[PDB]
Amino acid sequence: MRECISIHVGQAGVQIGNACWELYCLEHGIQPDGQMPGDDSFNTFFSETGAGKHVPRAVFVDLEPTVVDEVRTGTYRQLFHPEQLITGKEDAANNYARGHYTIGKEIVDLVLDRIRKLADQCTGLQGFLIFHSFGGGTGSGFTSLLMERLSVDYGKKSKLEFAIYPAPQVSTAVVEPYNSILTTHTTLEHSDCAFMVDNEAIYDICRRNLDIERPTYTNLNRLIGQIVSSITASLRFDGALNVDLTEFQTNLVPYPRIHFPLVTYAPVISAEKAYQLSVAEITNACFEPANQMVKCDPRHGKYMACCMLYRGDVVPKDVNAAIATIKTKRTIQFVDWCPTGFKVGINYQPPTVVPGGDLAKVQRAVCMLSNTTAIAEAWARLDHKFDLMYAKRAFVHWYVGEGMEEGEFSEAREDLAALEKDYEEVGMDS
Amino acid sequence: MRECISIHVGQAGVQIGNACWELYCLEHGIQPDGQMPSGDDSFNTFFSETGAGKHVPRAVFVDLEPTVVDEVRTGTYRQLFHPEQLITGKEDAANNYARGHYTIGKEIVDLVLDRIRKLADQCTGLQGFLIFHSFGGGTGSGFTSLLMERLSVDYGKKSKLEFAIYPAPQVSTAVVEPYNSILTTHTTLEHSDCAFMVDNEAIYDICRRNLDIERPTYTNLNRLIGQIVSSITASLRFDGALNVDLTEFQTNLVPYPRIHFPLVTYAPVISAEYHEQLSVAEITNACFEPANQMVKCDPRHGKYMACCMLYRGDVVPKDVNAAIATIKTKRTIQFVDWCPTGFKVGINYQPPTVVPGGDLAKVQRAVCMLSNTTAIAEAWARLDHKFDLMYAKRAFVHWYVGEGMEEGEFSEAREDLAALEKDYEEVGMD
Amino acid sequence: DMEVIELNKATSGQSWEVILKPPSFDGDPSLEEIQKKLEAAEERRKYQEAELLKHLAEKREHEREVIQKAIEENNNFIKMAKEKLAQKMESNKENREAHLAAMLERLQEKDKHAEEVRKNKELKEEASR
Amino acid sequence: MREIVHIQAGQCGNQIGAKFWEIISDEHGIDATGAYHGDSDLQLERINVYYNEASGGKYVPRAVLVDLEPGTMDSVRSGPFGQIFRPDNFVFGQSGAGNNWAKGHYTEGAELVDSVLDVVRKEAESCDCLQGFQLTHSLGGGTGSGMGTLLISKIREEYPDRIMNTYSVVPSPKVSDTVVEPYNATLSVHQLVENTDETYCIDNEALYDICFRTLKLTTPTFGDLNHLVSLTMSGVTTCLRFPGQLNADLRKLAVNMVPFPRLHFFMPGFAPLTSRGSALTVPELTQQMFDAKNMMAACDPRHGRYLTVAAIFRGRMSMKEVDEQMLNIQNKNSSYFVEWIPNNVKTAVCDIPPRGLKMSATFIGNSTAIQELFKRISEQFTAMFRRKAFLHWYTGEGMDEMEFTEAESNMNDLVSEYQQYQEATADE
Amino acid sequence: MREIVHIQAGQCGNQIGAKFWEIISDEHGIDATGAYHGDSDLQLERINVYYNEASGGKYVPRAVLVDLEPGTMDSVRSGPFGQIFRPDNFVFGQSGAGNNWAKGHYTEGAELVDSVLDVVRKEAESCDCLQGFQLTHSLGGGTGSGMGTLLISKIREEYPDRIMNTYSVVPSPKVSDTVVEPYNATLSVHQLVENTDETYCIDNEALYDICFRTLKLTTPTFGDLNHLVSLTMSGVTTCLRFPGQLNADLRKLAVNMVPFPRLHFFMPGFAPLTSRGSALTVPELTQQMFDAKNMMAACDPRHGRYLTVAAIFRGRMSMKEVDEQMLNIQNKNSSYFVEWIPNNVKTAVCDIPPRGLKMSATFIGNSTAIQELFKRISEQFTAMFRRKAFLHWYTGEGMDEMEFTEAESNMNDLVSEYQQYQEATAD
Ligand SMILES: Nc1nc2c(ncn2[C@@H]2O[C@H](COP(=O)(O)OP(=O)(O)OP(=O)(O)O)[C@@H](O)[C@H]2O)c(=O)[nH]1
Ligand SMILES: Nc1nc2c(ncn2[C@@H]2O[C@H](COP(=O)(O)OP(=O)(O)OP(=O)(O)O)[C@@H](O)[C@H]2O)c(=O)[nH]1
Ligand SMILES: Nc1nc2c(ncn2[C@@H]2O[C@H](COP(=O)(O)OP(=O)(O)O)[C@@H](O)[C@H]2O)c(=O)[nH]1
Ligand SMILES: Nc1nc2c(ncn2[C@@H]2O[C@H](COP(=O)(O)OP(=O)(O)O)[C@@H](O)[C@H]2O)c(=O)[nH]1
Ligand SMILES: [Mg+2]
Ligand SMILES: [Mg+2]
Repeated sequence: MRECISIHVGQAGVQIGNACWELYCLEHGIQPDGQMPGDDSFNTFFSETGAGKHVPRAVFVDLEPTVVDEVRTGTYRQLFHPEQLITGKEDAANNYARGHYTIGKEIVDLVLDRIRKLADQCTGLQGFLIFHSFGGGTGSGFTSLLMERLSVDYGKKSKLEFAIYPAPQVSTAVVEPYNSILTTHTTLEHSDCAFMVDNEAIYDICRRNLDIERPTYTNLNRLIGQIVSSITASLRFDGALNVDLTEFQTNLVPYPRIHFPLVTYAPVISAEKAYQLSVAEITNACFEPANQMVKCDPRHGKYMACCMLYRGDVVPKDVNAAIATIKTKRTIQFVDWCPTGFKVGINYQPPTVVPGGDLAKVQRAVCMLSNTTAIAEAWARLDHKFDLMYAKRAFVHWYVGEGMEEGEFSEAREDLAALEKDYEEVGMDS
Repeated sequence: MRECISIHVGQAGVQIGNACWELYCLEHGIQPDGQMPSGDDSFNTFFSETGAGKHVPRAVFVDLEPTVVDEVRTGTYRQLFHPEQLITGKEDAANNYARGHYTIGKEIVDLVLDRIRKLADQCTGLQGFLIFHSFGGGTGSGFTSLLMERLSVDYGKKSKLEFAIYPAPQVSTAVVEPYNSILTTHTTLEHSDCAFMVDNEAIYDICRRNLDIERPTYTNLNRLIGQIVSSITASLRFDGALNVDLTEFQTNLVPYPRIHFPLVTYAPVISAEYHEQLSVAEITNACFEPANQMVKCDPRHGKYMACCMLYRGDVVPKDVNAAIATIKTKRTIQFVDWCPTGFKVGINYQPPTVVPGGDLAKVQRAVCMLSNTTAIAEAWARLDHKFDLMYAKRAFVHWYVGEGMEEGEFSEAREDLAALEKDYEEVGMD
Repeated sequence: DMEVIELNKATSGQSWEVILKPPSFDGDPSLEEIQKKLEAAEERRKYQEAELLKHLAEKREHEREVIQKAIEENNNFIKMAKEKLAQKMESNKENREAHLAAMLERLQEKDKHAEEVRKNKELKEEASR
Repeated sequence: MREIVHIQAGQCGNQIGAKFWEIISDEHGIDATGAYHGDSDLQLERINVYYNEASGGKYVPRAVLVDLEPGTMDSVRSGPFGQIFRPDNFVFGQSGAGNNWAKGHYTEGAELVDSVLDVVRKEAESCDCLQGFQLTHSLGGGTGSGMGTLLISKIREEYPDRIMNTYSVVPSPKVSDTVVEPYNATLSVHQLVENTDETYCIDNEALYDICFRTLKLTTPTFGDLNHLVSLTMSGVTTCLRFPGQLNADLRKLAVNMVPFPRLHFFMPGFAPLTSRGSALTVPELTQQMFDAKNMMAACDPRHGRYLTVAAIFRGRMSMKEVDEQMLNIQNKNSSYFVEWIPNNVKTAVCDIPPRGLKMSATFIGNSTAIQELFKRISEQFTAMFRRKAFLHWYTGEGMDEMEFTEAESNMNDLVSEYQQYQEATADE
Repeated sequence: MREIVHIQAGQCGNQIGAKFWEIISDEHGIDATGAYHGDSDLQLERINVYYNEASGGKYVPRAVLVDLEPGTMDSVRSGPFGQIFRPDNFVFGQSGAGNNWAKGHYTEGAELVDSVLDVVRKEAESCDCLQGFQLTHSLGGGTGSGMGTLLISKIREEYPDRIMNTYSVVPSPKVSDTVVEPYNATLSVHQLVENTDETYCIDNEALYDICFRTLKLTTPTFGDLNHLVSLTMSGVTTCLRFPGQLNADLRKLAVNMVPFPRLHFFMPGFAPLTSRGSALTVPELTQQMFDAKNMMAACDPRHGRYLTVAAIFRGRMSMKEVDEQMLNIQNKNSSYFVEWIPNNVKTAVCDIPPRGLKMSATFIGNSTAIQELFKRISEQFTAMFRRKAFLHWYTGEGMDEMEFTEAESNMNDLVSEYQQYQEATAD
């Protein structure tokens, strides 16, 4: 029934997967060994064995074994069967060309075989959720290669991403703007919807809202897990209003290339303090830049679609009143070709927090997914960094040495230039 | 023996038949079970007799739907009729002449003709048929015209008389009744020998004015109609002297085959709730008053071609002649130049009978005037105008066309009623 | 001024004519036809029912064609994605092997030069003094 | 003309359908288990129009409940009268329609449509005299709109001589779920113009405005909207389920209401307007016939002319007073009725008032002002279609852009035909 | 990317190589017998990057010790940690290279090179996931320069897909053994430009100046110079040897550091500067990044621009304070970083300080100012080459004069390429 297969690629994808699957287990009452002492919608994300064991419909892939080895030997080592934790020997060395060609081609058939075995256990596969960074050699190059192979084996079956946008505060490589442009170009026609998460935005939310001086990946990933869990709560639970993979796509994507919704989340409260926000308060917080997962200014753009995903002690009457006050906000502008841009989903299950984490337990929370032309600001920042380096052909020899041609860089950059123009044209009045 | 077979078609025809046969039973001393504890033997023209001493109406009740006739099959008079003379289909004509004539009627017409032939086979001197129906209903209009056509083929030298309900908006069931009326008049014109039209608005107003009934129901209207029908058929069911056979109706009232619509006037109509008995002069004067007519029209705007006075009860010829002499003295009573100015008078000694517990009072003397006047063309003009308003736009025509009817039939039927209007005008010239 | 004329007298009735003034001026269907008309109406009703069903049959065909069209577009997408990826993986393979061959040929040329240097040292040494 | 087969499709179709069954069950004295515990003979006289008689005294709705998703079926089963429905009449898929007319009409809907037809066929074959079908659905979503219109044409093919009647919920930005509502609604109107005999236009724009403006509900919910729909549906079906002379069946109603085949979209009116958490004379009830505030379609009856009207009065009231007031309302408002359809207003009085009321009036109007509803959908449609926004979700299902242009043209022709009859005079 | 194979060639290469092995053994808690007697788990986490695990719990350096003369190898065997090395990994000749690049590269070196490849192949083939090779050697003598560059091209031929890394000691007239040092250094730079992925320029001119000027050692010895080299090598390999996110392997470091294939010569920086017989604050440590006095290559970082920098802080200090100080140092000195390589400075903090210190900072800089080092070698080279002085020392070994003109051109082109990127604007 309505299954979703999760694919976690590279260090970022795998570490965010650790946080997401830990949280899903807590939300569904699944112990680290796969046992659970009725809703039953969690079956979209967990298969079941004859012994009553619940297993994630997920594959964890990395070209180096170190990060996945922590899963294999950690608290949740019995949750996943060994065959769904796939690793090679040598990583992509922050190089898209090694992820896509040199190193990735050695492990791609094995990964596809494991996804085929997970798909064979689905009676109504909705599609794939792919978690990865834009910056790493595996997250960029192996994801692009995998997306292309998934289009060959599954055609148009839905493929949605959770992609980590690079930030210098926690950046691992100088060439991340190259890895991001190449992966966006290759992946554009194969992806149906991509939820970008800017590491600088999550870093600043951790410092500001949670009082964490120097946030680590553990702090960032637990907050990301909370957002991912909110986006997938409508699929893993059956609440007052549900939204599946298909409904996300239909309401958020007006044109195939315009598939990058802005994610906003509220409330983010520190475990300390000891001080509940109303539906109107958390709804108003969704249109404040400080709560966005991507740094950009929605006032410099126009909304084409807004999807509200509520969870916890939330009643439809209180949501409609909150959206009605949002509709009367002159500073929140919609494109003239959009008569109505609001898709609401409500789940009864309050946001669960990891015991000993940084987040406080709240009675109600909301995740807004909005298609705003303001997200083109993130592409512009990335494209500018690409141009500064590419004008000198700096670091290009690393990609060329792996069989890549300079023409692929020009094509990928020209494709992102067309994407920037597409956001400009789509935001224009009729 | 001068047997008459009655044919009650559709809801109006059947419900008026219930009222007529209830009244005939009361007038002849026939109980609801068909028994009569026994005047004269002339009641045999309307009732046959079975081996068990029961008296059975020479009648067929037909409807394209079973609901109305089912009340006859299970009601007070269920033993009066044999089941084979109560004929119903399953689905009605939905207020559509084309449906009753061309689609549905066509499948039950042979069964009805078979039953009529079985009643005719029991007659030694069959006079003809008395057909009760509405102009407005799909069965009353479409099935009646279809039946009249076959009756002309099977019984060429037999008289056919109608008691037809002219539509009134106060109790109207359909917007298309003017279409059904013109269509059925056109197809029935050459097959009918004499038709006594009853305008529901005239009877509705007599019930409100004369009987103090705020909102008259079909039960109130039909009991009044039953009195008029009984007055006209009295000389066939009793040993009377005027309108002794059915052919005498056309001889006394119809000088031209197309102008066969006599105006019926009746008096007195008094409420069951002390009153001094009305004299012969009083009830005769009431004969010349538009408020007592069965059809709304102005006899002053026309000319008489024939007048038949049917007195009933305590009435002496001397008083009738004195009453007619005073009327000629104060009133014009214009006759057409080819017919003589005068009256054919009949006195039936049998007293007026009323249903016990009905709305009408028992009176000592009553009179029914049947006059062929050109003023009845006003009723056709009102109907033709409503037809024209709708037909100019082809409103509702698709319902008839969808049943196999052609638009040309609407033009032909309307052209035939335009010729009928001109006939009344030419006949009333000098 | 009224001429009365007796007409009939019977058990429960009596009739006569009263004349006020004399007048101013002295003085086939067939079963076949019916059946023909009813059958012609039935054929028009059956003809419009058949036209309606003919149009609904055309809608069913269109429905099958749109399902087929979506299937064919998904198949063309698969075919194109497959050959674009086979072309990209093979071009990259040729390029990576060309760069690797060129850099090994440079190292091999250094070895040829080294044995040529060794040969000159050998003729300078011994074939002297 | 005895039995009606009811079908409810998608979320909206199933919510207003469950509410219809609960109001008419209360009026007919039928409890949640299908047992009759009333005290009037009028309640059972025509019970078989909507209910079958099952083993031992129980009555079961002749209803088929349809969706491409199970959640809606579960919520109806769990609802107050959920157990009254025949369990095997719940037909549902697992995938959903993704708010997409094309998925409901051609892809997922086509995969479930034969399972639905097998259940409605079983109900139909069991009928002594099937009148036709009544469908409740929305036009703005995927299942009710796409699959509901697919079901209509399939049912038209197998039952061409039966009446096809719909209660169609028109979308509004004031109560909106998805961005592609104007597309789904235009594609459905194209289907309804060609394949239904009678369609009641239930406008969410009008229902929202009644709750906000008249009922003073600052934040109306679907419960508040569906309370007006359930009273309206009880009112419009009155003559089908109680003894009476006028419009007693679906075909006699269509013959009285539909002068031109395409002009079969009705504007329902209702008085009094009430909220779920709690007066009225005959002259007051008759006045509401021309009140835009009492219309369930967001059109002003004074902006056009009535081609035909069915007026239904319920409760203990004088038939004489109703007759006098209905004549006065027509004579005083002669400019709002076409003069070339004489006696185009038919009135009926029923002793049984709707649930929760003592007196009511319901108007089934065939007004040329309904073109305002179609123009509103059309302007929202062109604003999106002009930029081809969201078109890939429909063309990705195998549809051609030509279907959109055709549906848009047919709907604009419908507007232009209402305008033609609105301006027509008796003297051509 | 786990194991590194270390090779040390010639006198200089073996002296700095022995010192590298004793500093990192102390930091990893490994005694002279290869036994682990540490205390921290971070010490053993990545111990296999540099050490093999031999019979019993002992760790043996994956090091090959090479020389054309036996003396330095005997002194290495006799030195502190001499017994830790695998005895069969000592590969030595008897003749020597007479401080002549040609003898090491073509004559004596070519006769010993297959014995060396025997031993490095055994080490490399035993690796689960070989990163590549690191060579310590001088550029001014014969064995380290000539045979060391010969070994690089032979090892490259057999392992073309592995990273080749060097710690190359540049000669200076301030501590000179031979008049021909400019020739040996130019012939080696020509080889390094074409065959290494990363080269750390350890300048004896800079080492001598730190000892003389800052440490006040009137007459510095190799022991004094080598103490600075051992602290620098401990600092630059910190991210290869301890758990961490940044530049954790030779290839990720090269991808972050090398924007143009030829510009792979690094200027190492270190703070604090100490003698063998001698804690700074975070702001003090970050300032030394632009201090010519703290550079291990005799170049002023303010004379050029940094293409890329890896900054490594060691000891117990606030990561927040390091982050704030590193941002301030680049915002206040924006003109010394190329604007067309965004976010070109990557910082790492390690809890374990180098041996003998409580807090330290190491800078791996890819600076255009390194052209001052190459210009200095080039001016010395041309002053000799213009008169063909000592040329019969190289032509006597079979060399042609053309190799000199080619090496000189290649090195001057390298200078001209650093100058080109130094002047380039974002525009
Ligand atoms: N939010 C978040 N970002 C991460 C995490 N790990 C790495 N990143 C980011 O991802 C980028 C580096 O890519 P990685 O995912 O580590 O690399 P990889 O996919 O493993 O690729 P290779 O190691 O080159 O084979 C940088 O922008 C990091 O800041 C993590 O756990 N959480
Ligand atoms: N006087 C009188 N008129 C009636 C009665 N019943 C119906 N009518 C009138 O007849 C017309 C409607 O035709 P009906 O006779 O009911 O219809 P039908 O012949 O059964 O035809 P379908 O129902 O269409 O098949 C309207 O003008 C009614 O007012 C009745 O009992 N008495
Ligand atoms: N009146 C009313 N409108 C509803 C209800 N539920 C949804 N809608 C409307 O129906 C449309 C969405 O269609 P929906 O029936 O939910 O989708 P489906 O399941 O794909 O048929 C929008 O116009 C909603 O405003 C309801 O219970 N009542
Ligand atoms: N820093 C440093 N430089 C050295 C050392 N030994 C020799 N040198 C330098 O290395 C060069 C001579 O090369 P050397 O290694 O002794 O000759 P090889 O045995 O032929 O490689 C000159 O520049 C010396 O100053 C040492 O231990 N440390
Ligand atoms: Mg990695
Ligand atoms: Mg009838």
